[PDB]
Amino acid sequence: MSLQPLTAVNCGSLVQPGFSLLDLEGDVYLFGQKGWPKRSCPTGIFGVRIKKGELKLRAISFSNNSSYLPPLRCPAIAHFEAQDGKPECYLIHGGRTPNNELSSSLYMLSVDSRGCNRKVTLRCEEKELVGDVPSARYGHTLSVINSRGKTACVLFGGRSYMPPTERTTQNWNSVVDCPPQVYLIDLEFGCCTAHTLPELTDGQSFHVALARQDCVYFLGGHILSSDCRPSRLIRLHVELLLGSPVLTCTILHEGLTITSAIASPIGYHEYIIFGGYQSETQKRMECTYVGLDDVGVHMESREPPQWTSEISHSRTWFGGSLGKGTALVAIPSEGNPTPPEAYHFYQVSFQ
Amino acid sequence: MSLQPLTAVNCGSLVQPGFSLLDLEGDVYLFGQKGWPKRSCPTGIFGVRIKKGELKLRAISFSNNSSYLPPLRCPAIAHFEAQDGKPECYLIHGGRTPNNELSSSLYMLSVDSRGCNRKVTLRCEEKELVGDVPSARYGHTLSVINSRGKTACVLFGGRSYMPPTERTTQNWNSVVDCPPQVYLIDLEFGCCTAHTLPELTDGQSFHVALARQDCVYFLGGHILSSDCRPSRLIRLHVELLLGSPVLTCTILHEGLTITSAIASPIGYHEYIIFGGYQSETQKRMECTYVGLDDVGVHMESREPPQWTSEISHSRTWFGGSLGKGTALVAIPSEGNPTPPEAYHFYQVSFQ
Amino acid sequence: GLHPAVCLAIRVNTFLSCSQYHKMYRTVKATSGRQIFQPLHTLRNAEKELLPGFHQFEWQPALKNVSTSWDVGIIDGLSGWTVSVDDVPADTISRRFRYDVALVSALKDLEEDIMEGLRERALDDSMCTSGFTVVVKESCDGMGDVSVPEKAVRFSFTIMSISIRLEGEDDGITIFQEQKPNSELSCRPLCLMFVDESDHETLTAILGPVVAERKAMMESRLIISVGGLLRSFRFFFRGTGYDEKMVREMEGLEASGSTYICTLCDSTRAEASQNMVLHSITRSHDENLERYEIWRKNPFSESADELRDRVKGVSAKPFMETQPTLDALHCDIGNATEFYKIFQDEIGEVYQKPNPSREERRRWRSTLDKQLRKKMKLKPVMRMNGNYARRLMTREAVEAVCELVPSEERREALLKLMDLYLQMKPVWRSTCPSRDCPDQLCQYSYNSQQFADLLSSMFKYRYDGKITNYLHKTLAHVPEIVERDGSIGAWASEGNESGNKLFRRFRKMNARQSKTFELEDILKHHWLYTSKYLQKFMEAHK
Amino acid sequence: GLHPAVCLAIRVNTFLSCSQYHKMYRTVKATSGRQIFQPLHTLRNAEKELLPGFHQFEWQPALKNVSTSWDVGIIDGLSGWTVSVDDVPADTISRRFRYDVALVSALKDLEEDIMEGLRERALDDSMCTSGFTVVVKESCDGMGDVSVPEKAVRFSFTIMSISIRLEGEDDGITIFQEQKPNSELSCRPLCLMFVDESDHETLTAILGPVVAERKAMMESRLIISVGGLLRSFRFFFRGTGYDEKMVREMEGLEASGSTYICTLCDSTRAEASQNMVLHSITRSHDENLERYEIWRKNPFSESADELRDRVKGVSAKPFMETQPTLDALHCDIGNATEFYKIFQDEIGEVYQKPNPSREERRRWRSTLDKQLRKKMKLKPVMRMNGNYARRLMTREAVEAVCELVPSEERREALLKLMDLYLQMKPVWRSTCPSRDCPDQLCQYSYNSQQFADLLSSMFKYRYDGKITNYLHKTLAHVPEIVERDGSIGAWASEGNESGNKLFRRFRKMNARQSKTFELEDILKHHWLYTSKYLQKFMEAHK
DNA sequence: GATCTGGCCTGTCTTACACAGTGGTAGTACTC
DNA sequence: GAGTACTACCACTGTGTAAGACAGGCCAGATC
DNA sequence: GATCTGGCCTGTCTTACACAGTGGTAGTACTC
DNA sequence: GAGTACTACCACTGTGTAAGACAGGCCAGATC
Ligand SMILES: [Ca+2]
Ligand SMILES: [Ca+2]
Ligand SMILES: [Ca+2]
Ligand SMILES: [Ca+2]
Ligand SMILES: [Zn+2]
Ligand SMILES: [Zn+2]
Repeated sequence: MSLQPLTAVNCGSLVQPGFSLLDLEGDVYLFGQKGWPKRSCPTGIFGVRIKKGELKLRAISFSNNSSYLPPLRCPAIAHFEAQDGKPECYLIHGGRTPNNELSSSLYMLSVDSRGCNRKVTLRCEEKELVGDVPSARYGHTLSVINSRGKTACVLFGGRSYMPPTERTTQNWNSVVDCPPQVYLIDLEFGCCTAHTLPELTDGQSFHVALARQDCVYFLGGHILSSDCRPSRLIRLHVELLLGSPVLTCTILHEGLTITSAIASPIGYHEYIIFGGYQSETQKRMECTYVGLDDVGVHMESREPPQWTSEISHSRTWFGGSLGKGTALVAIPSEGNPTPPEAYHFYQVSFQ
Repeated sequence: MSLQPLTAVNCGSLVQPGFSLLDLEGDVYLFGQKGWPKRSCPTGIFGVRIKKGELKLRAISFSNNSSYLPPLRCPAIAHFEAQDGKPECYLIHGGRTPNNELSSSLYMLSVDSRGCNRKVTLRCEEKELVGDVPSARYGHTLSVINSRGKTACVLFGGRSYMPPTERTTQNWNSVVDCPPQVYLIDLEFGCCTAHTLPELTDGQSFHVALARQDCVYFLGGHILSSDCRPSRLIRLHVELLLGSPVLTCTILHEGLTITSAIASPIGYHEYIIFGGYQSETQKRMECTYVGLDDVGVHMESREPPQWTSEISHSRTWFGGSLGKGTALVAIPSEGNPTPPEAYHFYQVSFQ
Repeated sequence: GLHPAVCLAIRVNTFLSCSQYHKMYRTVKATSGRQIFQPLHTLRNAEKELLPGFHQFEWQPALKNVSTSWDVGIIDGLSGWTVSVDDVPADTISRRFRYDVALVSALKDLEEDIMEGLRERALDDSMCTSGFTVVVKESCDGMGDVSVPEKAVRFSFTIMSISIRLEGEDDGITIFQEQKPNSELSCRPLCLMFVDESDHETLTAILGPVVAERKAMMESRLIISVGGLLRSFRFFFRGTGYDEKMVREMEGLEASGSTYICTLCDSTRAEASQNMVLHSITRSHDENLERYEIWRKNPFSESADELRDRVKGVSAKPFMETQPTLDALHCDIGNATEFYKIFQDEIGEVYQKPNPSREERRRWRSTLDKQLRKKMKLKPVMRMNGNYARRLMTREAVEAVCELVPSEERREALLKLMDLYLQMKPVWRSTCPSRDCPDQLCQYSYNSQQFADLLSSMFKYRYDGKITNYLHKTLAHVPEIVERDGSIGAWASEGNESGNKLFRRFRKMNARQSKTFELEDILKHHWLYTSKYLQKFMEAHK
Repeated sequence: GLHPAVCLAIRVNTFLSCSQYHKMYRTVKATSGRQIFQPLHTLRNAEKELLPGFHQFEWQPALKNVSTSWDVGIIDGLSGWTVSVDDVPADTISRRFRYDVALVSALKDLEEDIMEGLRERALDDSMCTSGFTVVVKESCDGMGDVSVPEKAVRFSFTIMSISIRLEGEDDGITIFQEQKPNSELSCRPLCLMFVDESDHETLTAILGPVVAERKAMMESRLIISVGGLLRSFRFFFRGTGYDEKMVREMEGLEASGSTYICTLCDSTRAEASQNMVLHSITRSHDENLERYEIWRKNPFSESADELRDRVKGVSAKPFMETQPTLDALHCDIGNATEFYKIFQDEIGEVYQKPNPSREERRRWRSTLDKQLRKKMKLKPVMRMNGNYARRLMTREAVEAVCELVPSEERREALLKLMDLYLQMKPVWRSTCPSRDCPDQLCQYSYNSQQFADLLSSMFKYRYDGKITNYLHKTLAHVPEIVERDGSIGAWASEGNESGNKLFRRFRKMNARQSKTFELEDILKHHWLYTSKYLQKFMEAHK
């Protein structure tokens, strides 16, 4: 639990508040960026190298059978874990394009080959969805669950634009929460099912959802109809029965009033929540350890590091987990002239 | 001949284009600062310390019997050399006040006592003038001569303001050359005599005058009536017969078209001319050795150091001799914002 | 006594505050009063006939996802950006008119001129109220240094021509056409933002509604009470007031010294040194869409570079239909900065000394600028502007430069070059070439042919594999563009960029000054500044 | 029809360029014409009656080293600086009129009001043409941020009062006195420079002629054709529009937190904490001259410090006579920044905690500014300006601050303090105290007595040896100054600093823009801007 | 090797420096 | 009697400086 | 220990960005 | 016939940048 300020040496114009960090095979990959892909990097995915307090970025390449891939802005991000057939993927759906559309396609992003000279190639299979498909949305969440012993993928939450009939050119950037249904995406085949829940009365967005071995705990979101931040916690339990996936749910008594968090994983099924925002003006400044078992979730305050004055007086902030209890955080920077390095960076670490 | 750029660490604002360097007892003293004397230094005279490529300034103090002393701007400066009674003075007359008046008083500036802790005290005796006094002027010159075996002091050249009857408030900053007389100042008593010369047909200013053992060689001045820079070197030969100091003069064939030079002494009677300006647009960039004997003056180009681009593209420049073949030169500096260090400094050295 | 409209225009057109104008009004009113000027509050009431949001109109069929209110004025440009803190922030300050309302405003302002266009063509007016066709030039540009620059983007449009196709058996009777299409005084602002050109994220967030509405207007017909009668208009949009940088940014091309150089062709950069003149127009907005889908899905499983070359440089999703054309002004500036460089490299000799230093390049620039100052009386410029480019592409500046190059075939060569250039510049600078320089229009292919071939011959040391983009366009594409559309220079960005000059004046003397209001004020004052109706009060028979 | 003078003033007073005014002239002339406004060249011809260099005058006896030409206009201020390269450079850009010409201009402009004052006091007019006395307030200040600041100095004067002493058995019949002496519109510029206040070398080179002329005019009498008759004027100059930094710089004193604090007394800083109220005025320009003589010759051969003390802080040679007085506005700003600090050190506790940190001071500043924002709705300021200082010295801002200091003895103490201050502020802020607030003028000694003694008692922790200069002046010197010179606030430099605001305007919109000309233009427009004759055309019976 | 001292430094205090001038709103003179 | 015009209300940038005197702290450094 | 190679660097090339708009002067339309 | 007004002449700031593609150079560094 120490934070040390890094400095990003060259290339800092290629990072924007909503971005994604993917931990693939020990190597960390930044995903999503400001702009369309420049031709310095016609793929749009970058490799992150931390060294000596420096953040360096390397241009990753694709394979020949891979589909190219727009830079989604706040997409939903699923660590598909190493199993049959091909480990060990990373589902992306669907986020927001660099031209502000909303994505209505699912991408499976895996590792493919190495080396030669510490070169890695990834690949993207655009996975086609037949349903009952979910609507284009963002800030929602995707998780993977195993039941006897088939594997499926649950998708819930998020914001979207108003329906195309009521969407107006004075409503155009207005958002509303999407209807509170859950989606079971099986990933081969591409069959989606939508399930409605008596307990899930209203949609939410920018929440964290943690799954383990067929139970999913949805922690504190942000509800936009009532602009309340519920502190309750939802636990839903699925089981994939031939061939209708029955799905039960419960409201648990107390969870956590956060939004837009950083969940670094440290243990087997144990994470640490680095904090987005508690109230509309006041960002959550304390760290929280969240272990979860089959009794349920357990939860303890750890004491946070000494936030610098700079990361304490910022208005907004964001970042994400380099994994294994380490994360990257970012602060907008104010200077005249513009630095033009737009964001100061810190590296946080557990123990 | 080497030039090495210095940097003046602190107290950058206390130097202005026309200033004087007096070499007293091995220590060098800057004299004539911008402004009236601040209370950092209520005397107005500074000690120069060169070390480590740094220029440092130290506040000198006076004695109790000393007169205080306005910061003259382009005064005429005479190294009175060590003899009877009290060595080894420095005559100043008269320069231009910080409030732009012209000085009509003569100051004798000597060393007085040391230490304790590398502390030196100077003194100023305001010397009263009885004559035939010279008029307030500046840019003129003063030299010391010895004849059988009495010591007197010859004063010649310079600019002044137009006479007080034709001086108009649209002529106020206009200058004209004062009449080309020479003044014999004996230094006790304060007896001044004026002498007119058939060969000295027009006054001149900003020239260098070099004396040795009752002969004085005036090198290239600037004449402001005809806006020419004569290259004719003047040589005048005095002798103090009581009661009338008879005084002869010759025009010598060729001297040197310079103005406002830096004459460092290196030898017994040998100097080096570091150059002011050749023509109104084009500063003299080459150095010149000037040895002088009793046959006359001899004169040879040495090759100059490699002037940096910075000291080559300046419009104006000034400076003065730190003595013993070493001198200080100054260049106005251009930047945005203002540095506010107004002048870049170099140290020049012979051999 | 003066009409309140006239004095409104006096106050807008001479750059006066409310409080300055009032000081003068009370002053001229107590000496010799008899009131001459109107008071302020009756100009505030006088103008509401001229701002957008005043006349009643309606569309048939209704507009797709556009509201039916017809009286909306100045909105803020965020367009309902929900301002939660967890989403991307709503930092932008932007203001705008709702596009169609400002359209109907500009038409009701040209109602005098459409009516007298009708009477002058001796066409009847109770009939022919159904088939009018307006051609609208849209135009957008970023703008720096409005004291960080806090740059500004300023999306405007201009009504170019209005013709009539009713009732049948014909194709169109032009009724109005713009005599001075490159003036400020005909470039009407629609939307302002404090945005950088480059961050495609904010520009698309603010401009998303606008393009949606444009896309919504291409099907319906407008219905306006014009001349007492309800009449039907339809619209054709020609997006041409974009400098090239922006056309590439908004057509999914890569910018801008790419391997794909033309906006209109598929030729690579080196391939457009060999063949300088033989290229057909191929690119279209809807094919950029199809090729971007080639890029996303990769249906043949090719590598990065085989894909890039399969798709001829469409790696971004096109986001705005743009007319595939050129910009007269920026063509001028490119050719002038090219010729300035060629002269600089010919004073020093670089066909003998094939690789020169940077410091001899500086020597040669300084001597060129001194020479051009001694004769031709020009000063040096930080950056090429329009006046310099016009003065630089003269016979006698070349002739005063040729006195420094020694070999008189390089001399007679580049004199042949410049005079060729002058023999073909008016075809792309003309407001209408087919009428105002027709022989140059037909001699264009031959003239450009010899220009290309003389570059191939006597400059091969420079143009072996690299050409500037404008030179490419000017040599391979001009005849076909001007045959398809009718004119060049008529569609330039000049009027828009020229309007930025005005934008600067308003920001100083008419600021609120606050961000929440500064655009609402610049926007109102700029819109008055352009209405024809107040410009006729301005000329008043001269 | 309008008179050409009136419209000239319309064009100066509303900030219009020639080409803007012309656009409006031509516009209002082709709608509804009948010409209303005059054209430009007839205004260019109309003003030369109003600029300096038009009326014929003469001095008796002739002016010492001042030329006899009476028709000289705008000169450049270098005054014939021979531009050799070996002398100190002639870098300065400066412009100016010629002092006496602008004087005679300002009197021929007040011709109407001198005559009407003559008729209104029922004094005859062909008699009494010899005994006039004018009192002239001159005034100088530096000025920054005219986009390095490229600071500006702006030496101006104002005609305060004109009275009559002819023919004998009397002292003087005031005929005019300035009703609004602190306004801009009565502050006539005389000389402008691009100079810093601080470098005494350029300021004395440009201002040397000016002081020579002032020194030359105190002996002679002026002779002017006013109301048909030649009449004789005498002048008394009162140099009072100098802030304190400038007075010290210009009187040879050391600046400004010295050991010698007062400009009017000899008391040391520590000695002006023990005795706060008992000091007589001693310093004069001529005594500064003879004390500087003491300093330079050192006739008793004493040390540095013993000599400085012998001469009471005169170490520089005085170069300009200055009236020994104070500046009402800057006194306000000093006392407001003092009370702002005192509040800051009472919210936090200091008389308990005798040494606090800077970061506690910062906490206290933030809380004070928040408190003054909650009630009193003020924002915080970088620097104290006149409006803030005026609003800050109110009963109810103290009252809203006292809600944060806990002990109701400190509370009632500083309430007694503030109300004392308000009981004595009007004697030094008044344009004429002896008529407008006479009982405070009588009660001033007593009121200030108790103010000093309450500071002695309840603030000893702050004012043990350190006091601010204005507090000293306001506590020890006000009764004697206002008894000798009749009034305070009437002579402040506020009106001058207020005209710096105008200077800024003209630089932005009436610039050449070039240095050789920019001053000739600011200077012409500022001089027009002030002449009374165009201001009556401005009010015209309101 | 001890002094100490003259000189550098650091902080603190005091004196000036930017922030008007422009839309819109509305009470209010004030009057057809 | 209201309706006009005028004039005074409010929002608001930006929320630090730039030189200098003097107290005091103190330390190079050189002598004693 | 040799390769070599993927990646960092450096320079070069290309595409935009500021520079109007204001006084005075004078020819010149142009007209009482 | 000239004398008016209008409109077009001139002087002039300031004399660099800001991102990005691509060629080429080349080197860390890691494997072979
Ligand atoms: Ca542009
Ligand atoms: Ca001031
Ligand atoms: Ca001041
Ligand atoms: Ca552009
Ligand atoms: Zn092409
Ligand atoms: Zn006093």
